[PDB]
Amino acid sequence: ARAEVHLRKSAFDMFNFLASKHRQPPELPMPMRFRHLKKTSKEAVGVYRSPIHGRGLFCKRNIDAGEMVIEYAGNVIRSIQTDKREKYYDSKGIGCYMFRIDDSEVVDATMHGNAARFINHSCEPNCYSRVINIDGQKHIVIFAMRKIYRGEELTYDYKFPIEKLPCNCGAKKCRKFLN
Amino acid sequence: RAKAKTRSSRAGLQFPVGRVHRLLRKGNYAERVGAGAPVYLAAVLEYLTAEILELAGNAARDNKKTRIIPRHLQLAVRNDEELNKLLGRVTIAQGGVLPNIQSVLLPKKTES
Amino acid sequence: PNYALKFTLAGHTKAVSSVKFSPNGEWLASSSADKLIKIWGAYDGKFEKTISGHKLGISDVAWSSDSNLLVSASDDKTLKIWDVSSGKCLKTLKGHSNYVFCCNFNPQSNLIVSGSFDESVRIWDVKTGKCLKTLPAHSDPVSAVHFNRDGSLIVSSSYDGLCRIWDTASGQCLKTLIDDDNPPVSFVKFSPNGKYILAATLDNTLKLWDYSKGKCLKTYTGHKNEKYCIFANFSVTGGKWIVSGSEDNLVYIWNLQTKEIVQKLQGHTDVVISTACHPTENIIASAALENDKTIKLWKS
Amino acid sequence: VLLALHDRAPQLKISDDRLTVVGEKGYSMVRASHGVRKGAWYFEITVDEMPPDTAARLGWSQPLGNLQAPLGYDKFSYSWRSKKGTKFHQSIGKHYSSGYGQGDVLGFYINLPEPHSEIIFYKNGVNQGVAYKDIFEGVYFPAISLYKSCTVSINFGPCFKYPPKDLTYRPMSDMG
Amino acid sequence: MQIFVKTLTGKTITLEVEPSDTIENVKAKIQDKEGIPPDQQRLIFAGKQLEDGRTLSDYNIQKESTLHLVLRLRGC
Amino acid sequence: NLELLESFGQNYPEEADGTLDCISMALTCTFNRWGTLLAVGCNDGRIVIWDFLTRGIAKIISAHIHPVCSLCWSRDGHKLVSASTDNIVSQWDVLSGDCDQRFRFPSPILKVQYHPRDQNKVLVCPMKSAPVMLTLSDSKHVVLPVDDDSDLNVVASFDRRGEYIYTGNAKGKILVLKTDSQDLVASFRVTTGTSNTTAIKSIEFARKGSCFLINTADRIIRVYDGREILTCGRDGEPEPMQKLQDLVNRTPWKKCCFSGDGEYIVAGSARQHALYIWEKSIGNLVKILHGTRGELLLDVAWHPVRPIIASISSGVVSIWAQNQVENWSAFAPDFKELDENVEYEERESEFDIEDEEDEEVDVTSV
Ligand SMILES: Nc1ncnc2c1ncn2[C@@H]1O[C@H](CSCC[C@H](N)C(=O)O)[C@@H](O)[C@H]1O
Ligand SMILES: [Zn+2]
Repeated sequence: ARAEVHLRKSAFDMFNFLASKHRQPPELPMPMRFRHLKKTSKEAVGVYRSPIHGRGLFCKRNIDAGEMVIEYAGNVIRSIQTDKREKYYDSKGIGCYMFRIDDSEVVDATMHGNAARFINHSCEPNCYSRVINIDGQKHIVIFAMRKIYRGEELTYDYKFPIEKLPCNCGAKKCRKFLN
Repeated sequence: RAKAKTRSSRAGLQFPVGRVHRLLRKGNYAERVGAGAPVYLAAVLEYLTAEILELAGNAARDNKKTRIIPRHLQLAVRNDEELNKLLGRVTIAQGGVLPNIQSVLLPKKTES
Repeated sequence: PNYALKFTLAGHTKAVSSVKFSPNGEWLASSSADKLIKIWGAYDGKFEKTISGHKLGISDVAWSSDSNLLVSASDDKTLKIWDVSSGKCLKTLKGHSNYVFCCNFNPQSNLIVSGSFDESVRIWDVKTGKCLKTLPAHSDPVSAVHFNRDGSLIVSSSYDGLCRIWDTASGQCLKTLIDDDNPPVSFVKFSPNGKYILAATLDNTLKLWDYSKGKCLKTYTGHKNEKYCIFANFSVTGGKWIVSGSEDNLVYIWNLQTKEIVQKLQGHTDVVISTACHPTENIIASAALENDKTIKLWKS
Repeated sequence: VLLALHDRAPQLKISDDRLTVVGEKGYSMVRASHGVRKGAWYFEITVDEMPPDTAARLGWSQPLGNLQAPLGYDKFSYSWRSKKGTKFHQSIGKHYSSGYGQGDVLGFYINLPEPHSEIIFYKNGVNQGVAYKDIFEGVYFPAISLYKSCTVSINFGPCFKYPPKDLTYRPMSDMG
Repeated sequence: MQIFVKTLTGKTITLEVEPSDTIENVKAKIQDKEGIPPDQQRLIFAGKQLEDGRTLSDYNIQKESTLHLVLRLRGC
Repeated sequence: NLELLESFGQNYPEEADGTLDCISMALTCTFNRWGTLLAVGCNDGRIVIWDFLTRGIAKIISAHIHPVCSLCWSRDGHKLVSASTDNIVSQWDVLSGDCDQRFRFPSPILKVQYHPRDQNKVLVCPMKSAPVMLTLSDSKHVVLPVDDDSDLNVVASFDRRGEYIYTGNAKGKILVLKTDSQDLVASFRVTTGTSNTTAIKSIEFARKGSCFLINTADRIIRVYDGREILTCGRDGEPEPMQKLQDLVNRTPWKKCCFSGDGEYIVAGSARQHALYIWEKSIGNLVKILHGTRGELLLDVAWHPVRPIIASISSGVVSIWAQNQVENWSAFAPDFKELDENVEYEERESEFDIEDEEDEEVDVTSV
C-alpha cells in the first residue's frame, strides 16, 4: 500500500486534535464563586471531537441554570495589535481567536490561553457572560442559561451586529450568518 | 541547669504542651499519663484550628473585610463538607444560615 | 564512494514493497505486495524459501532483535505472527479499522508498535498477544513510528509536519517538533547516539534533526524527492555516510559536510523507494517501485 | 496650565501637581492639548530620572492618534529610539543617528512659517539629526510613548534651562 | 601545645593552647576562627571517644599532637 | 538514559500506581546495578524476573524445590547467587539459567552477597556457625573467627567499595576485618539503651559514600559513617549520625534500604504493613505510606536513579510512582496552557521593527 499514491496529506494547516473518544453519555456573593470557578472549571467541561465542525466543548457535570462554568482567559492585548497579529497569524496559516471585553482591551487565546477556546456558535445558546470585578482586573466569566445535561456540546451567541464568511456551523433557527 | 527548651519548640509546634499535660493530669481521665499523648494531642488540635482558619481567612478576604466576624465562620464551616459533619449539632452565635431558596417557589415564564 | 553494483534479485509480480535487513545482519526479506516474501540472504542474494499465507497485499515487515520474529503488516487491517523457524502462524492481531502502513520491534524483543490511518496508534504485546495501549496521535494516516536505542522513546511524524516524541511506559507525547511551513514529513528515524532524529520531507530538503534543541543547520539540497515516502538510512561500516533512495533511478549516499551531490549510484529502472543498511557490512539493499521489481545489492 | 485632562492615558500617575508622571505598563503615548498649529513656540521637557527598560520616543504628533499606540506610525507622528538611534516611522527600520542618555533636558522645536518644516532632534539644544520633512495638515501635539516607569516632567515657564541658541519663539506660558 | 585537628576532609586546623584547658576554650577558638558549630567537636583517643565535658589534661596526650574532628549534627 | 527535559518538578513516591497481578507467592526482591530488572523468588523454588521499561515479565527460571530466600546480582548483571534450605552454593546465568555451582553444605544460609568489584568473592551466612567467604573455581572457604561462639547468630557484609568486612554478632559487638587479610582493625560494642545490650538483625550500606545503617532489635535503627570507624580504628566508640525509631506504635522493623543518592531511608514495619521514609540529613519523618491494611510485610526494595519503590505483601509486588500528571504543550509547544491574565509587553522590539552551525558531532559514538 506504500506504492499507492495516497495524497490526502497536506490540504489544511498544521494543527490537530481529533479521533478522541468524544462520547461520554447518551442523554452566594461574587468572589467566593470566582474561587469556586477556578477550582471546578477543570472537572466541569471537556474539549472533544464534534460532529458540528471539527471539535467542540462538551459538558459532563449536570449544570443548574445560573452557575459559573469557566473563565475564558488568555493573553491580554489592546486595540492596536489586532491587525498586526492577524497578519502574522494569516502568514503562518493559523486561525485567529480573540474576544473583546469592553471599550478598553481584548483577551487573546492564540499563543496562550486555556481549554475555553473551543466553543462553537449557535443561535439557540445556553451560555453567556457579564463583567465582574476581582480587584480591578475585570474578567470574562461563563454563566449558564438552562439545565445542561451530560454529553451536550456547549454553545453561546456572539452578540454580533448584523454587517466575508458564511455560516459554517449549522444551527437550527439560524439566520445563516454569524452577523 | 541546661537549656530550657520548652516542649513546644522542642517538638516543633505552636500549642503549649505544659498546659495540656496539666489538663490531662487534673481531669481525672486516668491514673497515669504517658509522655506522647499531650504532644500528639497538641498537634491534632493545631491542625484542626489551622484547617478552619484557612477557610475563614479566604472568606474574610473574599467579602472584602480585614478582620474575621463570625458570619465568615458560619460560611466557612457550612460550605465545607467534612467540617459540617464534624460540627453536626452546633449553633454558632450570630451565625445565620446559608442562602437557600427551593426550586419551585420562584416563578417561570412561558409565553413570548 | 566506491559502492559498486553486484547482484540482481527479482521474482515478484506486484511492486517490491520494502526491503529491510535483519538486525544481526544475516537476512533480508523481500516483502512485496503480491503476498510473497522470498527469504533472501544478505551477502549475494541467498534465497532460502518463500513465506506466504496472507490475506491481502503486503505493505511492510518488521524485524526483531532475535532476527526470527516477523510480522505481516498486510492490507487485511490485521497483523499476524510469522516466525522464520516455524512455518506456522500463531496469532492474528485484529483491532484496526483501516490499512496498516508501518510497524517495528523494540530493541529487547518484547514490544510491537502498529499504525492505522484513522489517527489511533495502537501498542501490542508480543507473546500473550493483546492491544496494550492506544494513542490518539495525529491528523493523518500513520507515516512512521520508531523505538529508540533501548525502548524508552517513540518518535512519530505526520503528513503536515508533526515530529512528535512519545513515551513508552507512561504512553503520552513528550515533544513536538514543528515547522511553520508544512512539507509532508514522510519518513523519520533515530540515530544510535540518541541525540539525532532524521526526517524526510516532500520539498527536496533532508534534515537530521537534533533531539533536544531540534535544529539542523547543515541541510541537504539538490536531490529529487517531492512525491513519495523514500526511505533513508545510515551506513554503519564506512564513515559518516547518509544513505537514501532516489526518483531518477539512483542510489543517494552523501557525507555530513557535503550538502551537495557527491555520489548517485545507477542501476535501477524506477523510483527507489526502499533501502536498508546491512548493520555489519558495506552492503546496502536497494529496491525501487513497481517498474523495477529487481532488488539490486551493493558492495564496496 | 498643567498636564492634560482629556488627552491623557487615564491609568497614568497624574498626581496632584499635574507636572510629573510615572510611566505605565505599555507604550503609553500621552499627548497634551497645548500643542501647536503654526508659529514660533518652544518649551522644555525636563526629564529627571529614567530607569533601564524605560524608553521614550520624541516627536510631534497630530490629534487623531491613539493614546496606547506608540509614536511614528504614519504622517500623524514621527518616532525615534533611545538605544542605537534607530528611527521607526511608516513601518521602516533605519539605524539613523546617535541616541541620548538618561534624564536630560529634552524638547524639540517645530516651525511653520506661513508647508516647510524644521525637524531636528534637539538634545540640550544640539543638532542630533534631521528626522523627516514636509509635514502635512493638522495640529501638532507633544506625544511621547512613555515605555515603563520613568520620571519625566514637562516644563512650562520662561526660566528655560537649555534654550535653543539664537532661535526665536513665543513662550509657552501664553496659551493656556 | 599546638594541637592539629585534621578532619576527614583535609581540613587541618591548629590551636596553640594550654595543656590544662577545658572543652569550652577549644569550642570558642574553633567557633572564632571557622564558625564551626560546637556540637560536633568530637575527638578520638585510640578508637575511644574524647568526651566533651572534661579538661585536656585528663588524657595525657603527647604535646603538639594531631587529632580528628567529625562533622556531626546533634541538636539538628 | 531517559528524557532529560522531563524534570517538571520531580517527586518522591506518593501513589499506588498499580501492581503485578501475575504470579503470587513472592518471597524476596532485589534490583540490578542500574535499576532495570527485578528478580523475585517464588514459594516452590522458582525465579520471577520483571523488566521495567517495557513493564514486562522478563524470565521465569525454576531453580529447585526449596523456597528461594536470598538473592544477589553480579556487577555486570550476569551472575545470580542464591542460597536456601537446599544448603547449596548456587550460581546462575541470566541468558541461560545454568547450575554452575552445586555444593550442598550444611547449616542453611540466611544471606549472600558478592564482593562489589570482584565477582570471585562471595558471602555465605550460615544457620548457626560463623560467616564464610568463598571463591568460584575451587573450594577455598574462609570462615571468619568469632570470639563469642555463643549466639550462633553472626551477621557480616561488604561495604560499597569492598574495602573491609563489617561483622556483627547477636550480642552487638562489631569486629571490622580487612577484606583479604582479615585484619581486625576496629571493634566496638553498640551503646544500647542505658547499659543492656541487644541483638543485631542486619546491616546494609549505600551507593554514594560511607553512611550506613544498623538494624538492632530494640526497635532503634542507627546510622553510622564508615570513615568514623576508620578514624577510630581498634576499640572504637562511635556515636551515631542519626538515630531512628517510632515509639507511637513501638514497631520493630523487618527490612531497610537506602536511596539511590544516599539521601533518603525507607524502612518497613513487621506489624502494620505501612512504609516510612526519612531524611538522612535533617532527621525527621517525611511521609507515611499504607497499603492493604491487614497483610504481613516481607521485603522492600528501592530504585536507584528514579523514585520507584517495590514492596512485598501476600505475594504481591507493588510499584509506587506519583501517578504522574500529563498536560498540554508536549503535543504543541507553541501553545502553553496558562491560568489567568498574563501581560505581554516586556520586550520593546515591536511596532514594525526590521534590523540590518559549524559543529561536527559524531552519530555513532557513546
Ligand atoms: N459552526 C461553525 N463552523 C465553523 N466555524 C464556526 C462555527 N461557529 C463559529 N465559527 C467560527 O469559527 C471559530 C470557532 S472555534 C472552532 C472550535 C475549535 N477551534 C475547532 O477547531 O474545532 C470562531 O472564531 C467562529 O467565528
Ligand atoms: Zn452560524
